[PDB]
Amino acid sequence: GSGLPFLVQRTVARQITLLECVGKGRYGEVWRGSWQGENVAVKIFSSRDEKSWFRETELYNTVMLRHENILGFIASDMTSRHSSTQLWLITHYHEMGSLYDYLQLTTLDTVSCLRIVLSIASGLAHLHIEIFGTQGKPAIAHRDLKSKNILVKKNGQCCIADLGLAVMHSQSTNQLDVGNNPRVGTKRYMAPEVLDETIQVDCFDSYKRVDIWAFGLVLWEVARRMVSNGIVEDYKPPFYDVVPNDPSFEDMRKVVCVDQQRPNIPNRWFSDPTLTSLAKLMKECWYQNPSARLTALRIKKTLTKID
Ligand SMILES: COc1cc(-c2nc3ccc(C(=O)NCCCN(C)C)cc3n2C2CCC2)cc(OC)c1OC
Repeated sequence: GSGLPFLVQRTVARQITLLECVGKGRYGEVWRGSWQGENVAVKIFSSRDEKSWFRETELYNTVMLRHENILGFIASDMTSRHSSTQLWLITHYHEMGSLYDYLQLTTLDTVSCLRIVLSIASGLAHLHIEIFGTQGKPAIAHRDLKSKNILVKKNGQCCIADLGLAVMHSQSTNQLDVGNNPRVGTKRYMAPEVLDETIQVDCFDSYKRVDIWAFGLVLWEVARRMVSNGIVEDYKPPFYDVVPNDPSFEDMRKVVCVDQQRPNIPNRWFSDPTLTSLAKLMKECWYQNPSARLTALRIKKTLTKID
């Protein structure tokens, strides 16, 4: 699969030392660990998210998922630390952390903004594309794409993380694993058809289009932090002004379904050719009609032409 052979995976988990706790949330904890003096990221799952640990483990072990813009899987184990049994996911360590946190610490210029959003689009296209053959992969929809689930590399590229809610489709299998309620991700980023539960739960391409909606929101988050003529916006989450923290489903439905509202475009973006192009791009990710939204490959192409 994507990481070490399973025999090595078990020995690796035992050979890891946990050094520093860099993240904690409802998902559990993330640690900087060390394997033979090399940094690794270790996510220790909460009981609430144990099923996501299992789903992500089986995905990465059974699908060859190696791509510069997807978080690099190393191993998964149910191991003991300090006499407690724990669910570990071990990946490449990205010292910069999440795009969410990174955007609050610094600003971007044209080159670094485009590098971020193109690398996300490239990772998303690779997830979404079904590749046939013995070394191919099922199509994968992420279902919780957002800035907290994107990591930043030292070179300014990003990679998409956290495949615990992902759904997969092969020409072979017919029954998607939609898993009952479609409202599984983060409410602030949910597409209208998820919020109002009209999404065709049996149609795999419906889930790709939900990802595209969320990507447009991430594009907006990032573009706010690109400086033009010494001007930048502060970091804010999508819809931060029109809904409260931890917004309810009903909060989101009124904004996105009834009123058909979208994040506001700052006026100054139309003084800059890159931000003007990005504004147009994100609007093509947010159409109410899911089938009108651009594909990840079309977004990737457009971003490549902007530079
Ligand atoms: C091993 O599995 C995972 C690991 C990571 C992950 N690696 C990380 C590596 C470093 C850091 C992190 O802050 N260093 C300190 C630098 C702080 N700067 C914000 C300035 C934070 C990391 N994090 C998450 C982001 C919140 C905690 C994220 C995952 O899903 C989003 C994940 O699950 C697949």
